[PDB]
Amino acid sequence: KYVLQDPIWLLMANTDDSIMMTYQLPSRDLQAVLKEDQEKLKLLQRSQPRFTEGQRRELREVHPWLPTAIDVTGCVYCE
Amino acid sequence: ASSVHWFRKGLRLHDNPALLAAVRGARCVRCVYILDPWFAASSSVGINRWRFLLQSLEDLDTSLRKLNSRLFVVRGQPADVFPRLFKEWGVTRLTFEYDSEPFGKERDAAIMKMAKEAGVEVVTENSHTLYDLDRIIELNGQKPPLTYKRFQALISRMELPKKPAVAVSSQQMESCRAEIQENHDDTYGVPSLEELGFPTEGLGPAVWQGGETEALARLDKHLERKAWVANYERPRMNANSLLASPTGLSPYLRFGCLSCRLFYYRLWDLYKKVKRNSTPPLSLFGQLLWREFFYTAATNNPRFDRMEGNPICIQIPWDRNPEALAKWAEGKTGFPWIDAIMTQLRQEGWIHHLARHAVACFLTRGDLWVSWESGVRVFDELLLDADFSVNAGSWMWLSCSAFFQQFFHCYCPVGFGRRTDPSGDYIRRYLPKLKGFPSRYIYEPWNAPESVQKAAKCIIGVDYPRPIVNHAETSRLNIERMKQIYQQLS
Ligand SMILES: [Zn+2]
Repeated sequence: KYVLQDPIWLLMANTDDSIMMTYQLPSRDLQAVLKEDQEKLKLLQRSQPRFTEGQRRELREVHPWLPTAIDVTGCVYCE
Repeated sequence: ASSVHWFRKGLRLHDNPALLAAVRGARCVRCVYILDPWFAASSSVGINRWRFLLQSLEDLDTSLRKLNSRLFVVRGQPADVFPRLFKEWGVTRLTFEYDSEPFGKERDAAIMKMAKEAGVEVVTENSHTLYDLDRIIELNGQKPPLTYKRFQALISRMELPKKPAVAVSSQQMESCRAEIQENHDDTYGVPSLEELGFPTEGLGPAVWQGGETEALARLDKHLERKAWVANYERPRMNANSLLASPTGLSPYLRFGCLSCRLFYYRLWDLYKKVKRNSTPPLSLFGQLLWREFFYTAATNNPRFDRMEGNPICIQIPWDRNPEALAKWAEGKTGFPWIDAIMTQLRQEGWIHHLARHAVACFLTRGDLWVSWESGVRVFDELLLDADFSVNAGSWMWLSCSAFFQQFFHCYCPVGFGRRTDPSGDYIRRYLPKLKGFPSRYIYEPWNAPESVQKAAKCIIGVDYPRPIVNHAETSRLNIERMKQIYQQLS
């Protein structure tokens, strides 16, 4: 007899029927949650990946010098 | 000369430049897989990958039986068993297939330090990949290609991948039956799922049968007119593509049950014959080249599978929400297109790469803003063809965290299904609480006339999950957060 356990993502989560069957995400404000990202980013933008001339050039060949795939209002099917 | 060939990947007798090495000078040799069934498995949810591994060893054993030998699964750690196995067997040398991935390398090295200081010889062939990955890296200023475009360029300028070795030997190996202890199965037998701690009652035939034998048969089906046309010529996305193909090869490639090179020089040969061209577009080999890319982009990157500490991953303020990650992982997002991909993944162990894209989008950039490195964790236990480099590499791109390729709009949790499979055949298959729903409503059971949910034996919020979020609502906000990370990005 052996019993393995749930993986970490379950153990760390309340997974009873009310969460599984009807938990909802919150409804928020844009400019609130926007600003917080800025602050964390100021922390984060340390590693930030940094390249050099040899590397920095290859992105122009694959990328628009980038907002291309994201410069939109929603995704593309319900907005 | 008495040696030992160690299996980890490369679970195959064919194209094994490492198993070949061991046998040439040898008097008598023995193969090994090393496992501590007692602690090997991480969770109750990872049955498919271990079942695949065990059928693989079992096949290896069958094949090695026809050589009057057998496979030796050794319980223990590649650190505690190796020295003992040295003394008990007086092994002159060790052969194993090169593992590129950072942690394997370290482990492999510290096990080289051990064999040298114990005076035992070592050879590694790199037959898990098409190329010697290191050379791709040196050819680029001893740094890894950052884009697929540059990756492609670099390998067109190098040699061609080695031909598949004629690995296997009979009358020159089959009679190396020097020692034959019949206490064998009791001590070196292939573990069962129960030793690993899995319950195997009520357990059907594996959708993805393990072994080299199933792999090679699959290669042949893969390369026949009907499979060729449908996969390599007129590729179209239908509800049928979502289904596990009898010709699918990704899991076999991951375990090494199939040689990526053999696959290579046969996909070439078939092109040469059918198109009458002996120099095929690079994109023909796309599924292999992307696997190579990643094995390359990660080999010198200990943290390839983590956001922070990874030199090529964009750092991003992902949210924590363990309940969200759980609902996703379980297939209870309340969005039938997602929930059914996640359900298939769990039962069967494979999903289509666009089912992957859709599911990776919903969790990261699209709707829940949860860190991709968590998706990688969930797939590491669930997905047959996932591994360190391939699984994380893929997730970085999908979430918009890496620069391997051009980004692309967020698939929709409701729309991208009903385009792909309008019938809803797929959803009814994996979510049978939703059988009696019309395809019209089915991708969105919340905005479907109440009468139906009453007259469909499942009502929303009671028998099936109410929608985690609502798409437009939350997707309207993450896209701006996404632009923000990119606006403020230098
Ligand atoms: Zn949408």
